[PDB]
Amino acid sequence: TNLSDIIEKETGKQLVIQESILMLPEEVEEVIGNKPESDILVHTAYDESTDENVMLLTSDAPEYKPWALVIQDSNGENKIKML
Amino acid sequence: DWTTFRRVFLIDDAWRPLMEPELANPLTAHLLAEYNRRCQTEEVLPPREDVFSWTRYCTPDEVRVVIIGQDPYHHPGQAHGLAFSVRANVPPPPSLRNVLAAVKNCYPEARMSGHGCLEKWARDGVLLLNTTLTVKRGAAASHSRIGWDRFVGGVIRRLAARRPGLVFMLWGTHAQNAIRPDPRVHCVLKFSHPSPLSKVPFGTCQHFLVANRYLETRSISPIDWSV
Repeated sequence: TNLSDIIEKETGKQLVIQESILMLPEEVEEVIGNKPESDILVHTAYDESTDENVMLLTSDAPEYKPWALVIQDSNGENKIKML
Repeated sequence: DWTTFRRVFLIDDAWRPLMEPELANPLTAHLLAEYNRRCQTEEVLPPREDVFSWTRYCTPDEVRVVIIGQDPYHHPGQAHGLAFSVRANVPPPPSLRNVLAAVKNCYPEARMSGHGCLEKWARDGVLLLNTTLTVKRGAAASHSRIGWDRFVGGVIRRLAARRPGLVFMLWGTHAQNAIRPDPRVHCVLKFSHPSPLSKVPFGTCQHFLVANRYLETRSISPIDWSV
């Protein structure tokens, strides 16, 4: 539900989130470019076909509000989309 | 209480001295209460028998390396009680693939199974310990506020005091701020999370190499990181 549906609406793919890692704004600010207001839960799925890691960064539980979507290719290059 | 606690959770006895002192904390009683009220209206992972499987692979004295995690994987079948570890019939999640990647880089002579079940390491003295021991199926960080971390902290604190010369691998700021071991008595190694979002590729982490170089100086044998 919710979160995974978002990944599909954004990528089209039906990906299953495999882990959710908690990161602080400074750890994130470093990569996304922007600094979130609070702690970020990075939900990561892996699209084996394209061999990309699809990461849906939301806010912490229990809110889980979508903040940015990040697609990283096999060569570590990111495609960031602020939601 | 220890006999009953140990009963419910199937905790190994070697861990009695580090855990027992914590039951007597009123905040622990409430933690257990909150845990039990939850299993009644929510699917909690991992299964009750696995919540403390980390106390079963080696004794507190056999411990050599302590790796800290956050909460358990929330999709059923994944988690089995150890940080980062996944049951053998489950594909290694993204962070685990990077951890396993950093291992092969340090030790290229290693024959990896391609699998992600870390119970081999646990048996060797690597304590893969999360600070939040349970999670509701499908909700991440759902039990992160019920008090598991104050508890786990209490046990690590005792472990560190009882056995000098432990190596600690703290990945990500969260883990670094959570556990603050004495750095004059123990080897505290810090790094960015193994997550793929991290600015620095984890495959460049040499903690497994430094950990062993350290164990060499204290006359303890190195851990075989291959898995």
